[PDB]
Amino acid sequence: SMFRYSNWLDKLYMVVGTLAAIIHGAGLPLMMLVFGEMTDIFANAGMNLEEDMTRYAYYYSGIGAGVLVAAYIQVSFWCLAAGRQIHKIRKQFFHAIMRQEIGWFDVHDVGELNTRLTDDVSKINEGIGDKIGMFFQSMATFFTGFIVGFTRGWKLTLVILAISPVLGLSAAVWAKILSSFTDKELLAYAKAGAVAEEVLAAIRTVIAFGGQKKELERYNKNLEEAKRIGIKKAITANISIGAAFLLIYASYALAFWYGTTLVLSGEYSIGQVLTVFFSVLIGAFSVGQASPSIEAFANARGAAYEIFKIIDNKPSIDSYSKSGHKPDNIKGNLEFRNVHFSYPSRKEVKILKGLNLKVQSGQTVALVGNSGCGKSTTVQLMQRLYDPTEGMVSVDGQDIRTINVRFLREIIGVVSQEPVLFATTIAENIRYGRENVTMDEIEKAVKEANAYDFIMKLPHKFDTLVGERGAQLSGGQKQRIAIARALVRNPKILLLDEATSALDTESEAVVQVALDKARKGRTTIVIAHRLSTVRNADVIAGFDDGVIVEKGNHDELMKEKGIYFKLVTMQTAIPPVSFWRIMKLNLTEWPYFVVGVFCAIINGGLQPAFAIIFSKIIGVFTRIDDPETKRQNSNLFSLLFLALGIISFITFFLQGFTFGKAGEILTKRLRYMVFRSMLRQDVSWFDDPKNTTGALTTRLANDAAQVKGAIGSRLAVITQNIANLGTGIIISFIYGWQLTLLLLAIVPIIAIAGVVEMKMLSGQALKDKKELEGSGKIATEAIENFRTVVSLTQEQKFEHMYAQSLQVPYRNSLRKAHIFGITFSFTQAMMYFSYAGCFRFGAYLVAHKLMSFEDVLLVFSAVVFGAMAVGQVSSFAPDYAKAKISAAHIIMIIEKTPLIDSYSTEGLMPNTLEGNVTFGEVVFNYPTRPDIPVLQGLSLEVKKGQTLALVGSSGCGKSTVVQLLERFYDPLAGKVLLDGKEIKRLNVQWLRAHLGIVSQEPILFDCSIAENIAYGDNSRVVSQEEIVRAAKEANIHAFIESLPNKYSTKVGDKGTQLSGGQKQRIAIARALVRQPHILLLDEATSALDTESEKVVQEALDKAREGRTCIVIAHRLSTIQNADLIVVFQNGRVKEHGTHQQLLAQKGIYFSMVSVQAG
Repeated sequence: SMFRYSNWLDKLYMVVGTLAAIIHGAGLPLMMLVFGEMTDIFANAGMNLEEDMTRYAYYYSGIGAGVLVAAYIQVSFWCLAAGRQIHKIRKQFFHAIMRQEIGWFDVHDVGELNTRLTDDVSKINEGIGDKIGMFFQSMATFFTGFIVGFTRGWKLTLVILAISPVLGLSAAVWAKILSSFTDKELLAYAKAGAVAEEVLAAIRTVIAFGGQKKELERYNKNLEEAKRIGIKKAITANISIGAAFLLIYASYALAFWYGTTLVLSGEYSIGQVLTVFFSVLIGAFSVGQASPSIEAFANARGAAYEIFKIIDNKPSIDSYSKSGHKPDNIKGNLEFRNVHFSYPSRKEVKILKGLNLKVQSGQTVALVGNSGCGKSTTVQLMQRLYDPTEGMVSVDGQDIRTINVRFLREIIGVVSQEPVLFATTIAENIRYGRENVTMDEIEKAVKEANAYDFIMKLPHKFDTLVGERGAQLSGGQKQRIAIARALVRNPKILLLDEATSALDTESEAVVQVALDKARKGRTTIVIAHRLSTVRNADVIAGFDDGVIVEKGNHDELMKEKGIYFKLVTMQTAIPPVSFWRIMKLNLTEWPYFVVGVFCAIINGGLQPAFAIIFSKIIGVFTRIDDPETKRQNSNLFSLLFLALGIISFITFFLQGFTFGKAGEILTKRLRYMVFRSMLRQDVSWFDDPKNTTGALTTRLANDAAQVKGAIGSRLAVITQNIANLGTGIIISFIYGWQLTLLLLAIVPIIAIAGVVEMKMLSGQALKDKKELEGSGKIATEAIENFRTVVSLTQEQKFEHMYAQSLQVPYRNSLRKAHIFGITFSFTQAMMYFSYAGCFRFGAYLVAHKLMSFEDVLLVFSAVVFGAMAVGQVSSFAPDYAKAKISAAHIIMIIEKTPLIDSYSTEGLMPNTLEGNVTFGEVVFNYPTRPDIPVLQGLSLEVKKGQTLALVGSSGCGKSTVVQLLERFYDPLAGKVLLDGKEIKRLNVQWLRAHLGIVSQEPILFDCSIAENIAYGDNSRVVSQEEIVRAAKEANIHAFIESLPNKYSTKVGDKGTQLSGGQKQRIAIARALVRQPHILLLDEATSALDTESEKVVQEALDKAREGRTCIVIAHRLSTIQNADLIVVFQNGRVKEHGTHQQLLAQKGIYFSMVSVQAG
C-alpha cells in the first residue's frame, strides 16, 4: 500500500495537507474545552461578564480562523496532489497499454482493458483524493479529544472512555450484521424469484400455451414466504437499532449522573464536566466517522494493483523503444527457414511447424492452400508481431530481431482483409500513415489507388467525416483508402490479406492493377481466394498443413497436378416522470401508516425532549441556593433521561412495525401487480433491446426495494425531521424571544451551505465524468482497432492525442479541487463562527438580564441538536431520486396495455373447429426493423386435413410464417382468417388453445417430466397413462419408464439433464398431449437422428388426419409425403403446389432438390 510515488514537489503538498488536517481535527475538541471554560466562567459569575464573554468569543474567533485556514490548506493540497498523481497514472497507463506486446493483448480481453482504463482510474482517484485527508482529520479529532480529557480530569475521562465507545462499537457491529442479514434475505427472495426468472426466460412457449395462471400462483406462493421473512427481518433490525440507541442514551445518562455526583462532591468544575464528556463523546463519534475512508482506500489499492500489473509489465518487443539496428541500405530480401511458430493464444496447436521460403527484391510471392494451411499466420508473423516459436528469419541478410522494431514496422505495408480507418477525415486518416504528408502526395496516392473519384464525388471531397467504425463509406471505398494509405508509407515490403473478401469484381480488378503497377518497388506477398489474381503471380508456394510443398510458376504448378492444380480446377467450377401517483397506489394500506406517522412525531418530539432534559440538568447548577434537594432534583432529571430512552425505544419499534410491514407488504403487492403485466405483454416488447432476459428481472427485484423506500421512508423522514425542527423552534420561542431569531437565521444558513456543498460535489463529479469520457471515447477508438494502430507504428500519435485531450480536463479538475476545498472549509468555519457569535449574543442578553443562562443554554442546545439530529437521521433514508425513477418506470410498465388483449375476455369461441387457414395480401414488417419488410402481402390457403410444408432460402421467410400463425405478430395490412374467421376477431385464448406449435429449440420447464408433460394443457389434468402414451408416441416410453421415480426426474438448466434428441422427443410429446387440432413444427428436425426423427415424423403423419399439419424444415423426403409444398422467395410465395407438380415445372424447387443429386 505504497502506491503514492510523488514527484519530489507534490509530496510536500501531501505532507502539508496531512499536518493541516491534523491541526483541523484537533480543532473541535479545543472548541469544546473553550465552551466548558466559558460555562464555568458564567457559573462563577452566577460589566465583568460582558468582558469575559467577549474575550472568550475572541478566542473562539481566532481558533475559527485557524480552523478555516487549516481546512482549506489540507483539503486543497490533498485534492490537488491526488489530481497530479491520477493524471500521471493515466498517462503512464495508456503509454504502457499501447506499448504492450500484441500477443499479450490477444491473450487478454479488451473490454476489461478499456473498462479499467477509465473506471479503475476513477476508483483509485476517489480512494486517494481526500478521504485520506478526512481520515487523518477524524483520527486527529479523537487523539485531541482524549488529550484534552486526560489533561482535564482522569476520573470522568476513564469513566466515559470505558463505557461509551464499547457500546457504540457494539451498535455499529449490530447494524452491519443487520445489513448482512438483510442482504441474505434479499438473496432468499432471489431464490424465490428464480421461478419468474425461468418463466420469463422461456416466456415464448409459456405465452404460446397461455398457461399464465399457474405461473402467477406459484410466484405468489413464493412471495408470501418472502414477505413473511422480510417483515420478520425488518422488525428485528428496527428493534436492534432502537435498543442500541437506548443503550447509548443510558450510558450518556450514567455519565451525567457520575459527573453531577462528583461535582456535588467538588471534584471538577461543573463546566469541566461538560467539557470532558463532550470531548470523549466527540472523539468516539469521530472514530466512528473514519470507517468509510479505510474501505475506500483498500478498494483503491486493489484497483491500483490491477493497473500497476499492466503498467510495470516489461514487453517482449519494445515498439516504443529506440533500441535496435536501423539499416539504411534496403534491398528486398527475406528468408524464412524452419519457421515453426505457435500462436500463444492456444499454445497447444502449432500453426507453423517449420518450412523454407526465400524471396528477393521485387519478387511476387503468393500463398496457395486451404484455410489454416499457414498463410494468415505467416503474414501476421511477417511484421514481427509474434516472435516465432522456432525459426531463423533474415531480411536482406540481416536478422529481423536485431534491427529496431519501430523502423522495421514503419518500412512495411500491409493491407488487411477488412482494413479500417480512424474516425477522422479521410485525408486525416491518410496523414496518420506518416508523420510528414503533403496534400500533393495524398492526391497522387488517391489517383494511384483509384480513390480520387470516390473522395471527390462525396461531400467535403477531402474532409468527409468517416462514419463511426466506417459506417458511411463503402467497403470497397475503405479498402481503396487503406491501399492508398499503405502506399503512402512507400515501404520496402508489401503484404495483402484477403483483398477480394469484400471487393467486387471491379474493386478487385482496380486493387490488383494498383498493386501490380507498384509491386516492382519492393517484394510483395498476397493471400486471396481469387486464383485469377494468382494467375499473374510470379512465384507461388502452397502452404500444406503448415508445410510448403508446391513451388514454381503457374505453368509448372498446373503441370505438377498438385495442390495448385487442384485449387485451379476447383476455381474452374427518457422515462416520463410521475409526480405523486405512487402515493395513490400506496393509499390502499391507509390505516397501516397513521400509527407510523404518530410514532415518527413522537420520536421527533422526543429528540428535543432529550435536548431540554439536558438543558435542565445543566441548569440545575444555575442557582445560589445550593441545597441537597438540588442533588435529588438532579437525580430526578437523570431518571427522566433514562425514561426518555425507554419512550424512544418502543417508539422506534413502532416505526419498523408501522412502516416495514406496509413497506414489505407494498412490495409484495407491487411484485404481484407488476409481474401481472410482465406476463401479459406482446413478444415484441420483450424483444426490445432495452431489457430482454435479465435486465427485466433485475429491474423488478431492485424496484421492489426502491419503491418501498420512496413511499415509506420518504414520508417517515420528512415527517420526523419536520416535527423535530418545529418542536425545537416552539421550545426556543417559549424559552427565548431574541436569540431564537438569531439561531433560526444562522442555522438554516449552515444547512443551505451544506446542501449546496453536496450538490456541487455531485455536479462536479458528473461534469468531470463527461469531460474525461471524451478522451475515454478517443482511447476506446484507439484500442478497438489496436491491430491496425500497432501495424501503422503510430502509437506515439495516439498517445499525443490522449495527452492533449486530457490536458484541459486536468486543469479543470485542479480548479474544481480549489473550489471544493473553498466550499468545505467555508462551511466548517461558518458553522463554528455562527456558534461563537450565538454564544456572544447570548452573553450580551444574559448580562442585561434579558434571559436566564439556563434559557440561553436550552435554546442553543435545542437548535443545534435539532439541526444535527435532522442532518444525521436524513442520511438513513434511501436515495429518493433512484426510487423516484424506479417508481415512474413501474407505473409506466404496469399500464402498458398489450395490443392483443390476453387478459381481456373479448373474442369469439366457436364450438367446433375444422382446421382451415386462409391468409391473403397480408404484409408485415417486424417492428424490430420496421424499414425492412419480410411479409409482402403473401398468400396461403389450406383446407381441412391438408398437410402443408414450407421451404426456401434460409432466413427468406421460412421462419416468420409460423409466428404469424400464432398471432405473435399481426400483419401490417391484409386479411387473415382461420376456417373463415377473422383471426383478429377471434378470441386469443380460444385460438391459442386450439392450435399448437413445435419449437426449433424446444424448452422444458424446470420440473419433473410428468409435470412438464402435463403442462402442455392448462386447467386440464392428463392421466399418467396419457403421459405414458405420449412418451411412447415420442419414443420416450422407456425414457419415461426410467425417469427416476417414474415421472419425477427434474430437468436441469436448458434441459442439460437429458439429451438434445430426448428433449426434442419430450417437447413433441408435450405438444401432442394437449391434442391441438393444428400442429406447426418449425425446424423440428433441427437436431435429430434417424430413429428418433423417423419415429416423430411417422407419428405426426399417422396422426395428421383430422388435424392440420405445418412443417418448416429441410427434409425434402419428409415433404415428399407432405400434401402440399410451398416455396418462399424473399417473402413471396414463388413455388406452390404438389411435389410432383413442383418437380415437373423446373425452377427454384428443381435446383433445391437437385443440389442433393448425385
